[PDB]
Amino acid sequence: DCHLSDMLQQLHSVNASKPSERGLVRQEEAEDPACIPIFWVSKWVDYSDKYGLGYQLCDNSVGVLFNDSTRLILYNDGDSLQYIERDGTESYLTVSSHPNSLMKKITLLKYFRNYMSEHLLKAGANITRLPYLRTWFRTRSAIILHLSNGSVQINFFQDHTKLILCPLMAAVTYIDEKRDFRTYRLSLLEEYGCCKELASRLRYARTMVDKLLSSR
Ligand SMILES: O=C(Nc1cccc(CC(C(=O)O)C(=O)O)c1)c1ccc(C(=O)c2cccc(I)c2)s1
Repeated sequence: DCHLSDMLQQLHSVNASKPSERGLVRQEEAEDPACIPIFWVSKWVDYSDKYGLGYQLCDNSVGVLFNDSTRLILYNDGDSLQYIERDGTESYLTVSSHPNSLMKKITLLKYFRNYMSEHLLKAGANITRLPYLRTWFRTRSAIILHLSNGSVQINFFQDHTKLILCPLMAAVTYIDEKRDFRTYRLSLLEEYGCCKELASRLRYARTMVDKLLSSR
């Protein structure tokens, strides 16, 4: 159990309040820079049909969630490896030590690494323990990223709008079409309201988070 239970409480409360239909809306008053996320997914590559999912964190680290449900992570120095089993047990390595065991998986990771650097661009670049990708799925409209620190990210394909939900600080960071990185306290959104756009994706978020809960 990550903090999805209670992520759901935060969203149910925000949506039940209907921040879209509100007399005077001052979305700006709902912002709070003390809730700015440290980690989010900046790039991702779906290759589940074969290997699994590769992604890049905003800290320039790269991970891969394989079809066997193990995760390999390369740190920002390009040498340190962290490996997480199904069981969630961790162990640490370096590429340079050339471990026989992970040779096949290290190689696949490096492949994702290169693709991402060559063909993909940094989502939320302008902005100032390392988690892993616990689980993920995509709809026809979005891809849903569940990190091990409890945060859940939703990326909407059509217009490149992203949500980062942070259960701990009870927060949400919304990246709009103009690529503006605005962070809000979910509770303050109830009070001050928000625009129809954001209020609809918070709804979608809840449906998605609920979908994460019934698929453990
Ligand atoms: O570098 C590789 N492909 C590549 C190398 C040189 C030139 C091209 C042609 C190139 C192109 O047509 O622009 C492309 O398809 O990327 C392919 C690959 C590196 C990894 C590949 C994998 O087998 C791999 C395995 C797991 C995940 C991923 I992304 C890729 S192939």
